[PDB]
Amino acid sequence: SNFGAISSVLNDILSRLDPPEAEVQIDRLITGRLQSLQTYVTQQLIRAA
Amino acid sequence: SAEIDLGKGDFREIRASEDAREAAEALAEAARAMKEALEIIREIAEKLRDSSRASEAAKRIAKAIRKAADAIAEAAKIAARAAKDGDAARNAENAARKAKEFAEEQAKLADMYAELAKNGDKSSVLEQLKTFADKAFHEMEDRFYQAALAVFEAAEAAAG
Amino acid sequence: EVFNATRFASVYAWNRKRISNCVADYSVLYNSASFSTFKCYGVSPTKLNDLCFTNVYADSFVIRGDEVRQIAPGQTGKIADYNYKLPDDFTGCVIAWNSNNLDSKVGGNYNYLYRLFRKSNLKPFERDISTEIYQAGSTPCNGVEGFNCYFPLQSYGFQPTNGVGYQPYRVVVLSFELLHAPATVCGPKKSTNLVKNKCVNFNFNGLTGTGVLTESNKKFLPFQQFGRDIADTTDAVRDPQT
Amino acid sequence: EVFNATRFASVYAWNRKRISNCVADYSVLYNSASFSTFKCYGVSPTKL
Amino acid sequence: SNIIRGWIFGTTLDSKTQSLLIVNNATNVVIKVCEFQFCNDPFLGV
Amino acid sequence: AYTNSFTRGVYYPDKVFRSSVLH
Amino acid sequence: KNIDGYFKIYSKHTPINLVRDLPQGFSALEPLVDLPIGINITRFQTLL
Ligand SMILES: *[C@@H]1O[C@H](CO)[C@@H](O)[C@H](O)[C@H]1NC(C)=O
Repeated sequence: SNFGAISSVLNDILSRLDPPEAEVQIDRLITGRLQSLQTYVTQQLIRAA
Repeated sequence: SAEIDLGKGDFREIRASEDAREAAEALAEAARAMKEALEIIREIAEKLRDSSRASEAAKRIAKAIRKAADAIAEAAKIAARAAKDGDAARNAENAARKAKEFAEEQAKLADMYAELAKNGDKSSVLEQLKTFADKAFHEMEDRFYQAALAVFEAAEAAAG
Repeated sequence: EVFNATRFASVYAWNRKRISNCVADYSVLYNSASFSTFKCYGVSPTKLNDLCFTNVYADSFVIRGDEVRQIAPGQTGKIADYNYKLPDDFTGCVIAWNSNNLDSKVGGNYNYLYRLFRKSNLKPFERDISTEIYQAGSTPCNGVEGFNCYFPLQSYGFQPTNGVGYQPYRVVVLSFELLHAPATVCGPKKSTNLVKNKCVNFNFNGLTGTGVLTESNKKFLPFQQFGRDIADTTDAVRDPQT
Repeated sequence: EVFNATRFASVYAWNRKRISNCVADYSVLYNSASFSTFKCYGVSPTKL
Repeated sequence: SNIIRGWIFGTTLDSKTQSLLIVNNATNVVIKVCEFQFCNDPFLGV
Repeated sequence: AYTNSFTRGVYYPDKVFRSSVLH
Repeated sequence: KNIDGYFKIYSKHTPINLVRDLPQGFSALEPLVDLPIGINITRFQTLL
């Protein structure tokens, strides 16, 4: 997923754009993954329980 | 020593004696008249919203058009009255002629849209009041900068 | 060629010159201050040298001062409405610089035409070149250019001493087609090198990253560029030489 | 009171009559050319 | 017999608007987009 | 003359290879 | 088909084993050219 960001290939972001522009872009992406990861963990942790 | 931004946004502050001003006071009118006449025209073409106000609109423009027309017609003759330069004088007249022609040909055509604008049947007339206005807007200003130029070009004639 | 170039067209019609086989750097550019405003969207300048290239396209035309801002994504305005529409994605660079020592004829540069009327505010990159009277309003306007209807296109008449708000600019716009296919216009490198079985960062034109590279036991389609993992990561690539 | 009424004053002595809340129903006015002008300003003939 | 060997596309098709068509020879594809003025009904040789 | 186009028409979405994976 | 000013074409070649039918089989379709031509397409015909 791309979470609004222009590509899930964060390297493209690390490659195409400039870091000042990247921060805003990379910020959107990391949010969603970080959002997803914890969702998986809670999913795990209850399932573990 | 004049605070004037000629057509197409060019600002010119003369450095001469009075007779340039007494040749460019009409320019200090016409250029004053020019944008002010046009400053509504840029407004009307996109603010037009009401059926009857088109009659007021197309009457206002043609009315406001000719306030430029006479001034731009006479912006040059007062400029070419002190004509040490035939080029500036002729260019004063040519620019005065053509632009005022543009300011006194289209002005009656502006009345032509004021014809149906009286009723202002909101079907398509407000659409067509929009149409020529920009066509008017673009055409007038360009003729008027070169108008606003040749007049000071004529004011530059007896500028020293 | 097209920059130190001779003669440029209108805005409603232009010259998409597809370019191939090139090794473009664009660092010959973005250092020549002779570029007035240089704002880029998909890529940032000084970075468009690395791997992002498959048959880009160019765009040359001319316009006066203020009009440059209108050319960005969105940016609604007459030239962007009936004359030149820019899509909302992957837009690359936009070169603007002054066209005044080649333009602005004495009595006016009368030869730059913008579509004054057109239904259907332009679709992306649409070229409506035909000049038929607008047929505006419930009316016959049939070769007559008469009431409520007149020539769809108008000039500007820039003067050699014209105003800066309308001093005319020569504007270049570059589209960028990304990663779909064999690349064509790369940035200087080559590394002349290729090694297997070793952790090495890689730039096989289609991605960056680090891994271990083996001659793969899987068959591809000839036209076909390269695979991808279910993880949406690069399963494998075809070395453009090997 | 202004159309079906009987008597009117002069023109300079135009009698003011403000009508507050009720239904106007200009349709009986619209579907009637009893007038000379029916001319409208700012708002068109029947759209009001 | 390669009896069908080309296409047509466009909006007005007779130079009133930009048009598109393609022709397939025996061995080498041939295409163009132009200001076409079509025949009202296509055919080809032998 | 009208026939029933049963299932023909599926065409490659793009030029990115994938392997034995549903998508 | 045309999207965003392009044009795309696809191909395939399986044998023919019918006279008055259409094969009820399936094979994939593969890209040919991503034709980048700025035209509107609404009418189209073939060439025999
Ligand atoms: C291919 O088509 C072109 C255009 O009609 C023609 O000039 C050429 O002779 C053809 N070649 C073959 C081998 O059919």
